[PDB]
Amino acid sequence: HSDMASKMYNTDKKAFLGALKYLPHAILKLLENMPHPWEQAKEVKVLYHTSGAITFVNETPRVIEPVYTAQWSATWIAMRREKRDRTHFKRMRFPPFDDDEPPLSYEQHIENIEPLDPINLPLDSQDDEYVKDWLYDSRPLEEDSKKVNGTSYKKWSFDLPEMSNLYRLSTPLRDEVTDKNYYYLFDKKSFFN
Amino acid sequence: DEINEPPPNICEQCLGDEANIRMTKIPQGSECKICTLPFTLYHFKTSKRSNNIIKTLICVRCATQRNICQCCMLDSRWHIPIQLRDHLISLVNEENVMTEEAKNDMMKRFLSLKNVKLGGAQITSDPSEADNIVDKLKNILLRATKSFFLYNIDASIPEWKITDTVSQLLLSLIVNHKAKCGGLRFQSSELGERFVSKI
Amino acid sequence: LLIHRKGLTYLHLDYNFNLKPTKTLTTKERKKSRLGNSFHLMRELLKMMKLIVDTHVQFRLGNVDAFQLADGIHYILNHIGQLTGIYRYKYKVMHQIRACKDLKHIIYYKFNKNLGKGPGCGFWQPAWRVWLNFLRGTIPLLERYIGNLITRQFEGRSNEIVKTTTKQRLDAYYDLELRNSVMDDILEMMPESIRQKKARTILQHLSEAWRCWKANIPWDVPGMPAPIKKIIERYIKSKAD
Amino acid sequence: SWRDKSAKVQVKESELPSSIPAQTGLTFNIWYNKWSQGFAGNTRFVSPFALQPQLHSGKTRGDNDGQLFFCLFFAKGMCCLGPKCEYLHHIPDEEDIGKLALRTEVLDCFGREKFADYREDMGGIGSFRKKNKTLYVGGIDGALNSKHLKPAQIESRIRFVFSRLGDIDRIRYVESKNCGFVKFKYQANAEFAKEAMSNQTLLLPSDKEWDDRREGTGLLVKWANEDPDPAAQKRLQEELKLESLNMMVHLINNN
Amino acid sequence: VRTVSIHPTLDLIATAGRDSVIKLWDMRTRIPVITLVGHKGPINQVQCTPVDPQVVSSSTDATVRLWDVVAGKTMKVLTHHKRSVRATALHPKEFSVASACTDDIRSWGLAEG
Amino acid sequence: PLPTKAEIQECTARTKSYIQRLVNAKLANSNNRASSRYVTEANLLLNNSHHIEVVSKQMDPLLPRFVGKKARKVVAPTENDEVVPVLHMDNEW
RNA sequence: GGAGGUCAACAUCAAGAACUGUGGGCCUUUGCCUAUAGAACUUAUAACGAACAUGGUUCUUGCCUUUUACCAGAAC
RNA sequence: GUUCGCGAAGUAACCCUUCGUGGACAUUUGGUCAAUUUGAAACAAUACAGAGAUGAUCAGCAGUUCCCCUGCAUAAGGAUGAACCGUUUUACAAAGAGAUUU
Ligand SMILES: O=P(O)(O)O[C@H]1[C@@H](OP(=O)(O)O)[C@@H](OP(=O)(O)O)[C@@H](OP(=O)(O)O)[C@@H](OP(=O)(O)O)[C@H]1OP(=O)(O)O
Ligand SMILES: [Mg+2]
Ligand SMILES: [Mg+2]
Ligand SMILES: [Zn+2]
Ligand SMILES: [Zn+2]
Repeated sequence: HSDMASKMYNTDKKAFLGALKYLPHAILKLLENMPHPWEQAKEVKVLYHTSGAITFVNETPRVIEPVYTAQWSATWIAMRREKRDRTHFKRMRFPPFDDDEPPLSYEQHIENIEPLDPINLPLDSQDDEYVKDWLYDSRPLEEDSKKVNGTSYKKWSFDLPEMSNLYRLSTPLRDEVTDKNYYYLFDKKSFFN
Repeated sequence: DEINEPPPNICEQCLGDEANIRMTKIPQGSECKICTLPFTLYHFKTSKRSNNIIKTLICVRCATQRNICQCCMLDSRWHIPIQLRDHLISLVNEENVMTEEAKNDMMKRFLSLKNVKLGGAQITSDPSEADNIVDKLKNILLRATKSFFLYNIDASIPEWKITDTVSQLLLSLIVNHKAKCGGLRFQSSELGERFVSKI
Repeated sequence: LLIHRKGLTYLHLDYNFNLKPTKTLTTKERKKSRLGNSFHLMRELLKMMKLIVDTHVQFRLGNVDAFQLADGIHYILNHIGQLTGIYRYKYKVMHQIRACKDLKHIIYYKFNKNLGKGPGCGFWQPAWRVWLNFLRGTIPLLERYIGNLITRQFEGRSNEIVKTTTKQRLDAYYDLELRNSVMDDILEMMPESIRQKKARTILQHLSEAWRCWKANIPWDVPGMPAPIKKIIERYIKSKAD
Repeated sequence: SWRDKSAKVQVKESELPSSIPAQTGLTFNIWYNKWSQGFAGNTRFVSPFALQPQLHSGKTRGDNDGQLFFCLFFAKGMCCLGPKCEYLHHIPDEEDIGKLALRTEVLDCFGREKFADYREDMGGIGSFRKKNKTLYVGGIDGALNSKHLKPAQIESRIRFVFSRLGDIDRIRYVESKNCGFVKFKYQANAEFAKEAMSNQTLLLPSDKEWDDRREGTGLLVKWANEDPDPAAQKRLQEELKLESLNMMVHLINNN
Repeated sequence: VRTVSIHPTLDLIATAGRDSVIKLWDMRTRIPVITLVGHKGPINQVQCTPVDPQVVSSSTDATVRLWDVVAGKTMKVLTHHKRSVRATALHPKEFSVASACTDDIRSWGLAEG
Repeated sequence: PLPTKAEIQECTARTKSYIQRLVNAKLANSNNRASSRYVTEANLLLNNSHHIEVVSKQMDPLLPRFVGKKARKVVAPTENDEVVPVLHMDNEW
């Protein structure tokens, strides 16, 4: 369905017009599985029309909340260190392609190239012992039936040293207010009053 | 309108001989060829492993007005076309019962909404008068009864009757029916002598 | 394929999703080719998605870096009011834009503490959240809009369109129904059949009597029957009140 | 006979004519596969292909399945499947016409639906209100590349071309008007020969423009109107009377 | 529109105006479910009735109609008035209707006419 | 007389069933997916005897449904043979 | 039988602080009183979602050439 | 193809093969739709004019219509969107007067 000039594809063209009710949903389900800075490339589970009209990514991204807080804190610290370390940071130019260039095919120009290096703040070997081997995976303990229910990835339960390690490692994004008398006249109900 | 739509009328020659058929109802499928207006298209198949799929083509108003099938366009009683049914009704009782056929796409979708049972369907929509005119057709049927140069060909006989008789009396044939110069030509002169011998 | 079904072949939709004409249009053609808010809103959404997917493509081909990727798409989600042009089709989205701009202020002065002024932030989680929450709100709206557009494509326009009485057509509708109301009450007074050509000549006294009311001229008709003058004087006092 | 050999492939799939036709206008439309900002009043051309009824015809895949219908592209001259084609690849004879009889009332020999009334210009498929059997051949001066050819020879070439596509009831070439009226004996032969001989030529190799036949326009086969010849009208009335008597016999025997 | 009646037992509205039709609105989905197409002028009055002459209307073409709302056609047209019927009324304890004209007040039975 | 308490009930039930069938059809032909959560909920014999089974088909969600549907302008033949009589009685203006 | 599923269907999820079932009595079924068995999930700086968008109608405003598109408070 | 048997043959000795053989498992896809002219989108170019109530130049709101186009539209635009400007005879009678005939 790159070029469709036949008496065939009279139905497929009408399908292409019919899918435009459904393009915000396909854009949403694509964009909310934007990979993350600590990943190279992730495989999504898509659902397409047989004539090739629209292609919905059919997958919801579930994360553990302290593990995700610690992942964003690691890449926060690494991006700060890299901004300090570089003298010349080349912010890329926009829009990235020419206007008359068709989008290049994944199967030829992209898939045969070996990927590049993600953010990945380098962890210590013994201070970060319990979380080192899985901190930067896609679903970090997707198959470890003691620390997760299953590959449906719905519930989580950790020990104390793993949880403490994620507590220390996520220092730049913790709340760090432990008394409720901090929000004396900034609570929700003072705002309503 | 469509909350009480009549069931279709499919010809018994169209449904086939299998005693159980499944047919698909699509509530606004095609639009009618006579009526220009939507209807509920049905598309069955005769046996399950038949090759082709019969579908209905005309509306149910348009089928009832002509007293015809939908898949077949034939008269639902006698199983003949409309144009020959109107000739048989017109030839006996002498009424010129001919069916009126509308152009101007407003006028055809006007005519399809009135309920008048168009020209020759008034007789065969009832069994009594449809049997009476067959009784009269009995009376009309009772009162009823290598190259050769052809010449004096009858003015209304075609080439293929000549060729079929020669294939019985056993190629090419060029017959101008005006000048009657029937320039028959066989493929072998032995076949020419054969045809000369048989006559 | 929508543009080429509609008959518009002189509009060019290049691969970065811009719609520009290939010639200088006539006015008849500019009437035939005003695409709606719905088309251009879908078009700018596809453009935005295109920019994000192209920057991850650039990361894959090895032209850019992990940090330049993160800074690039952080810049993208912050600068949609300059990179796309969605603000002009659904101006409510300026809320989302101002939110992203405000979020930049509270992220940069946590990021740029003790390290200068350059590019390279790339903490794109909160801006990403803002644009996803915009998308789930404009799913049902754009399904409604594109549903009506595509059914006008396949199925024409409904001929049954009636006009709501608005501010624009109120002083006309008052006239239509005033004259119907007058002509009924005068048709009932007559002992004859009026046969209908006379009615439109009877209402000219209603028009003349209103013109005489505005100009404060007393409106006596010399050979007028009495209850018909009473009816007209009644309805003109109504209109004047 | 054609019952022996399997049907030869007529042209390869790679050697098929492409779409995106002819570069007529300026900009190409996509939803309709045609050209826009354009100028067009001719849009016709000589068809490159033609069937050879003795060389090409034979058994196929969907002849063992008993399909009623004939291949449109076998007739037009470009059927690129051969022994694998679903449809039939031979000229309609009495046996094949006898099987189509329930379906020819509604739709074509090729299986296409007949509309209520013909067209502005007597176009492609027939009308189901009338069993027309006479075809109008015209545009002969474009079909011969303006080779003036002593009209009895033109009638001989039109005789020979249609003699292979079925049985002929009668042939007439008109002197005053460059046209011919060809009546077949059955209807399916008329439908087959109409779609088989559209956009073709009358030239055949020893005719001095055989290498140059591809330029031009090619002839038109359309549907003939009613004949205003009163001899033809009285012949039609007599044939209608005899068909009426036959159907009277059958309707009396079904009571 | 110049007229509202409310159905006694079925959650409907019947309205009418210069449109020359009667619209029988569903009350929940606000859909114009059944449209009664009979008259030849604006309708002045519409009365709702719980048994089969269920809608009784009166237009300015000197007719009064008793409608079958399930079928969609008219049960009976009353043509006795000479001019426009401007006012009607249902009787609370009688199952009869009264129709007024320019000087012609009559009383009609329902379920026969 | 006033109409009896049973005929009010029979009329109310029959007409309520009819109005609910019309409302379900109007909400089921709509393009809104949200309307089908507001609806409130074959074999036929084609001749002397044939016993057919009418099944529906499952359609593509992207292709248009009711492909015959289109906006047309129609006139209707106003046809009657009920003659009905008009039963009337027998310079200043 | 056991573990699991980015598998499906069907019930259910915001209310006298609030649920269902059963036996007995009173009224004449509903309801009231009395004795009993069970209640998963959600909820008290109140709610399924330590997250948070858009649409309609009617008021009150703000930009002010008019309508879309809008400014930002309220009720449904 | 798998599995449970039931016989023969090779080594046998209770296994392992070749072979025949009864049972079990698994059971009807797809088409409303064929691949350039002949079954149906349309605009655009050259030529003429250069927008309604006008003496002249304009703001508009409507209406009726088997005309619609752009539009998310029940908003609003399309020259006040446009067409509207023509053709017009019988519910025909009463009184009086002047000539023709009986
Ligand atoms: O938006 P841009 O013009 O591209 O520049 C913005 C930003 O503008 P806004 O604050 O208006 O979004 C600031 O520039 P100012 O107009 O406030 O001076 C800011 O500067 P500060 O750091 O001084 O706040 C910062 O520039 P920098 O990259 O130096 O942080 C940043 O640039 P980005 O566009 O790269 O975020
Ligand atoms: Mg106007
Ligand atoms: Mg307007
Ligand atoms: Zn029809
Ligand atoms: Zn073939």
